[PDB]
Amino acid sequence: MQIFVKTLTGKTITLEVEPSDTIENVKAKIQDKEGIPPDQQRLIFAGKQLEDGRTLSDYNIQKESTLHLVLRLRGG
Amino acid sequence: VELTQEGMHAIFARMGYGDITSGSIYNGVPTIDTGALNRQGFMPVLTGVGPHRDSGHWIMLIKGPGNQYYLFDPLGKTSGEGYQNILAAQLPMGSTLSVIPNGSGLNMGLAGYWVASAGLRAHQALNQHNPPTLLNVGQTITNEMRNELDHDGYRKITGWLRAVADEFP
Repeated sequence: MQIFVKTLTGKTITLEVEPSDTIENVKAKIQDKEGIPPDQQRLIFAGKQLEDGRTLSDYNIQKESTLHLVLRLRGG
Repeated sequence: VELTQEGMHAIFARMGYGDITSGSIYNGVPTIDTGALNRQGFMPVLTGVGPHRDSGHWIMLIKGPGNQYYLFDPLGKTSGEGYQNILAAQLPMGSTLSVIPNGSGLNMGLAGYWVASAGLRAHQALNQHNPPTLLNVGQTITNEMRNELDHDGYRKITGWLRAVADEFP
């Protein structure tokens, strides 16, 4: 199924996933499309941060749902 | 001492700007939502980041009247010209991008604060009926940055940045 991952920079990333996909696998899929290492990714759905070791079904993510991707980056 | 991407968005929400869209130059590739930039009138941009570096530099895009855009680099004008060409190609056709001519040596590693503070003052200064020249806007920015640092600004800003970094990841 398709889900949408929205960044704080306006970009929308479409991903092909299964409900049984682990959060680590979803992060690895994002790296293959955008090149962001999984250590930099924060995934958010329904105001909750997705924890590693769980699957998308644990958060009741359906087809064409929208996640948010905050990146662990900073500047000075 | 450095402002995260989420910390920057949280700052503008607490300042009454709602949910903003920001930009980035990640691994050399820019991401600029020019629809959001046109609607917001500004956009903080996190540059110098990529797969092997999470700590970069904050700059600020500004929309002026008409088709004019501006780049505020807290490191000075010449640092801003290093981004001018790749950021100009992201703007709508017919646009012109100018680097605000402010002085160097005053960033002190506080670009997140300078963007959220001096960058917005530069936005209001350039978007009025009788604005000062681009030369005067950069000179005002240089003087304000130097005057804040003269009034123990480094100790006050670094302390305030540590507070914001404590209320968030």
